[PDB]
Amino acid sequence: PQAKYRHDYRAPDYQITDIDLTFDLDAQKTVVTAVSQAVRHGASDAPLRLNGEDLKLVSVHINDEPWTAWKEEEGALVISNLPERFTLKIINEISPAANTALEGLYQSGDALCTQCEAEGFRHITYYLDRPDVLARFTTKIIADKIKYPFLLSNGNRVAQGELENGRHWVQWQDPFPKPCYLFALVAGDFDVLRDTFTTRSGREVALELYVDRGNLDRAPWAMTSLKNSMKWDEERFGLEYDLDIYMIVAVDFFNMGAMENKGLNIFNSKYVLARTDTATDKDYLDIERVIGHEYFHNWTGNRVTCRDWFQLSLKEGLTVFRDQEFSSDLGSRAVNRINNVRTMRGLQFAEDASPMAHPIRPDMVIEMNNFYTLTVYEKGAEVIRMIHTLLGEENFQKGMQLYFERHDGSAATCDDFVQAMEDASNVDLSHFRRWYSQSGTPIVTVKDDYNPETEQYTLTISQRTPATPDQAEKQPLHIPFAIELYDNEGKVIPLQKGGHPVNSVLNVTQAEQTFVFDNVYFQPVPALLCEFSAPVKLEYKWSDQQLTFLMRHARNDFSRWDAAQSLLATYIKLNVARHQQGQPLSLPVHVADAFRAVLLDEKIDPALAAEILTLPSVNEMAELFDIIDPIAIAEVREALTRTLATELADELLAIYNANYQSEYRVEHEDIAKRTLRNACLRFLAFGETHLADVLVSKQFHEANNMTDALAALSAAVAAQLPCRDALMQEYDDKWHQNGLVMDKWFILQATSPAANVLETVRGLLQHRSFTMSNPNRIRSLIGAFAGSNPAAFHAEDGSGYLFLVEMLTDLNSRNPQVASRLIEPLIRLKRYDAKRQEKMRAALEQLKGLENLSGDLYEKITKALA
Ligand SMILES: [Zn+2]
Repeated sequence: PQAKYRHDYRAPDYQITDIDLTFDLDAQKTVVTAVSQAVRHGASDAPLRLNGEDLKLVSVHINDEPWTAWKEEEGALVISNLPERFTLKIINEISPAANTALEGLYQSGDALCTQCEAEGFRHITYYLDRPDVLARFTTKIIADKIKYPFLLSNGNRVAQGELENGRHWVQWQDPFPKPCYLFALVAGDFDVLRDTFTTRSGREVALELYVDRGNLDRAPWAMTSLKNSMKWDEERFGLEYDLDIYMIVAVDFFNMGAMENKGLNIFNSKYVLARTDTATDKDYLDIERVIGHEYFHNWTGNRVTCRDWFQLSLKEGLTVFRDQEFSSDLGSRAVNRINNVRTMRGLQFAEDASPMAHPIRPDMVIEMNNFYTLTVYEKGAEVIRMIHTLLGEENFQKGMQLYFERHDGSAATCDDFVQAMEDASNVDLSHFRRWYSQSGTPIVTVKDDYNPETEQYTLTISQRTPATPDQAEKQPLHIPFAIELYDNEGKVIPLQKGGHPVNSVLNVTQAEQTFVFDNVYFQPVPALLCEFSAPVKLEYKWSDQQLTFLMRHARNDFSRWDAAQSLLATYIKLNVARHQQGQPLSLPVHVADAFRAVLLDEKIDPALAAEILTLPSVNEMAELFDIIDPIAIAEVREALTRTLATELADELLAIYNANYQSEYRVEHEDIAKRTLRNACLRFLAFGETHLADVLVSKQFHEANNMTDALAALSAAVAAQLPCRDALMQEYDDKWHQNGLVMDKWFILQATSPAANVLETVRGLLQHRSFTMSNPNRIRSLIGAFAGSNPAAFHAEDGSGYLFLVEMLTDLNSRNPQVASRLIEPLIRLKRYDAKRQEKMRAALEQLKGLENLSGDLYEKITKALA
């Protein structure tokens, strides 16, 4: 498999302006007829090079003339000696039932559906499968009426008819030119939830949610979220929907989360289906964010698309930023920001420290499906957020407006977007652009000095990004570094110098820089990198008392949580080192007291309290360490939970009881109290056994919603309580028929602290609710084990690696994209001790030698073994 390079971009020799597709649909043999209107832009002697994968070519015509000047080569059909303008007609066959990779046209249960991003359309017909080729699509679908009563594609129905032998057809037209990655087709039998949204300017939009028969009871929340998204994009960004119908189809077999196909989104059912007894608060909020995300792509992705796949973050960074803003505006901004920072620090930083490290705009790609990443998405959003920080909302929106004005109806680049922001705002972003081209996490080091003679406070700030495997050269970035200074009373000290106010967002642009503030009347306690103003590691020599002061006094809820994280970090590091020396947990009294104060503070938002009382995950803890000891980390996490459970037992029970809610509402105040109640339950599960066992089993049995039932079940597993096996069995017996609900149980099994966890996981490969054919099941059992139980995955006998090798040997052939998701924990080998590295290296070498090794895995394995 050959690497492709951003610097090699060249405008296409041919454009296609219009494509008329006909599908004669059948699960075993689908016949595709594609009539494209082409225009040569390149040299008159250039051939037309069409991409295609696993196609049975039937015929090639040019202006209805059977063509003789063509040849098929690996991944391509090369057509020679063409006119400047012509009609290309390709007929080919494909087999949806054989498509286990779930890219192109495939089968999901009894339905047929597509996934075309990034390069799936070439698995359907021979085409210019590159996103800078935009064409107007018409799509005719012919199928068995009984099997496929609904035949959907992008846009509007323009024709329909019936045929002999029980077949029928529907033709769709989408007036907006699009790259083929936004093509979609769905055929099947569905229940349909129908609603309307009327745009601000009065366009009535038909909303249609297609779900498997029997699932209508689980559709209203997704529909509500769609309308919420539509309204918010109008209010916040001034953007309205641009078509007459909006369709969403929920499918059970889907590699990603969801897909923004123009006017016909296709969603993993996980991000659509919810009812109070099947879905948790987190599920509801995830459905809201993913529904919003795909909706927001209508402008940031569809109306303006990507020139090439190296520009993926142009749509993903910006659309993730949009989904975060949507969630934050509608819900708790603090909780959203906290959660997104947990993801950055605990998951994205790990990626940026790995062999797969890449800039948010990659320079080199072998398999583009490998670049739908935490970096491109979440760090992408952090980069957009930094622009927002530097410009402010008003200028940021002017930049959005200029971006659309310039680029609506076209395929654009990351650089185009930055230019629009720069031009609209008059803020210089030339240095800022380096964020697009440099990988790795910057480390920002802060030293301070207070001079009582001059009443001046000085911050000496330095930055460096360690080299990464992809980049030997690193340079200083333009880092927006937000600060606040607090006096002894917790009042904010005005920032000023030389008689003029100074903006609280400092421009840290050099390797080392000095910032001086005057009229600092009292030695300040600083809050640094406020609201995580840049995606960086902060090094500052905090005292415990500075941190607890901030937990008490910081103006932004995020700063209070972040201070708690810095406080915990010190003692997590302390206790991991202790664990390695065979010593038990040590925690100063004043640290437990800080958390007691959070529990007993009447004024604190329950949403914030819940997050402060949620310990960093084992993945967040791992990133505190150069060399990861996953067993020490897991055992310290448990020990810390137990210590706090004991020290805070009375306060935890008081707050647990006080936050009881007899009514279940998916409303933000209710969610906050429930999140706090369940955060308390976590610790209580680790209290005196009988007490804990009664409390947990009672909650599981009395729960009137899945959030509370799952919190109890999770606690029983985490604390290995007596009731665990009974509750797990009850859940299986009640829910085995429901894959999405069973995913929660597979995750619990996979992440169990039980000594026999791997044995149980292996056994579950035969479970009635498990199947290797379904990405969700695979990720919930195998993915969760390898990625979310690093203590068990990294068992010293190497049994975890061997298990993953077995699974990947299957998935490499079945579904390379899911295989590539699942190999990620193995490619982190250099973060581990030498004994583990050698076993992980051995595992990787076994995979490297697989017959028919997918490009997806080849790319990761080669980087990991380098
Ligand atoms: Zn997206």
